[PDB]
Amino acid sequence: TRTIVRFNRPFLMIIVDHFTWSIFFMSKVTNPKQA
Amino acid sequence: DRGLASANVDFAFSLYKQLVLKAPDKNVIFSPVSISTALAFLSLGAHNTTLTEILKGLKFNLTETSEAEIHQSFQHLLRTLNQSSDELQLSMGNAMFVKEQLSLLDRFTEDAKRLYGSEAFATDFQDSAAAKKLINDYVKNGTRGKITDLIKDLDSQTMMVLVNYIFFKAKWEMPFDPQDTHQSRFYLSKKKWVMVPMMSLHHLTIPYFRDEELSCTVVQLNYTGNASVFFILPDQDKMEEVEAMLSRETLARWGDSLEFREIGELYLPKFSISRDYNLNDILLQLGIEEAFTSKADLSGITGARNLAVSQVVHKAVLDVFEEGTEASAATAVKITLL
Ligand SMILES: C[C@]12C[C@H](O)[C@H]3[C@@H](CCC4=CC(=O)CC[C@@]43C)[C@@H]1CC[C@@H]2C(=O)CO
Repeated sequence: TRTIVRFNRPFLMIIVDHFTWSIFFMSKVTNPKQA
Repeated sequence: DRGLASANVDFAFSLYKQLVLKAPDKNVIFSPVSISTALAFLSLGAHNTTLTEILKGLKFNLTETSEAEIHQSFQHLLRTLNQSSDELQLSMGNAMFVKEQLSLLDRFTEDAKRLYGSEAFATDFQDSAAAKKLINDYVKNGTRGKITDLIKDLDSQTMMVLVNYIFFKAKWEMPFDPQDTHQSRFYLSKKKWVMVPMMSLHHLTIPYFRDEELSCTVVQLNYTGNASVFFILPDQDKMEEVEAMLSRETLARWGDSLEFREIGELYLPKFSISRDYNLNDILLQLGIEEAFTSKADLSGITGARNLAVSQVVHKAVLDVFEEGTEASAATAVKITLL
């Protein structure tokens, strides 16, 4: 059975540039609707 | 630029860990490259211990590189990020807002323009509301309206503000079909959840790594152009473990361990988050101290030890949706007389 990847709990995001290897943004999403 | 990427990524994860310490359960969003560039710009005017502390805090090895090499590396980074592209919208700018009567070294303003692309805009900080609006308007313009209130408080006795912004707008290489977006649970904890629009993709071949050391799943999604994003999904109650192990070494291991896998289904929320920060405490924790005290040495700005940092602030926004991602951030360094 194929792998399911389900981002329905807190997760991290690291936006990267392959050319310069910069990290443009880093994020932790603990609540997408957090006040 | 491997030496710049190594320092900048070390700095990114050191910042992340301190940001989480301050508010452990909150969302986090920030731009490490914006903060690094703004503090490198500040270091152009720094001398002696003030300068050493900034460059060390940015995670450069000062036994192996020079200030000159570092500034040239940020000049090259800025030129590369601002290059024309049809695929991705990416922009980074620097500016300095300065009281007209403050005497600046010609070498400083010339170097600020040449290396950091910064003009020097005469600003009347005694008209505080107007100075605040001017700086916020500069940031609003650079971020296409996405960062609106970088400057909240602004001391009427401010002498200078250094500003960096970054704007990023990208399309997914494999965009989500909005017809497949459905309201679904997002678990805040094991027994509490909210409903969010959950986008999905089916039978998607992407780089994938199940990290059994840290109990998390890593996937890489590409944007059109040279940018991509690592998404890391800790197992339930493993977020703290993953955070504790974040490092350049860990990121390198993840990147080295990805293999292509045809995922049955990928579910990702559509969302927008924002955060703003006063970075003084974290920068002091990273050893950047003298710039904030009455021992500050910013004499490369003016020729005299007559300036000190009051605050470093950062704001960042992240929007993830079916077509792609929009993210922006800005950093300001507020400077007073000494
Ligand atoms: C992970 C990547 C390779 C490598 O691992 C990079 C990372 C960016 C940060 C970083 C900087 C370094 O000085 C050590 C390697 C490393 C941590 C890069 C971002 C995209 C790139 C790739 O995805 C190559 O496909």
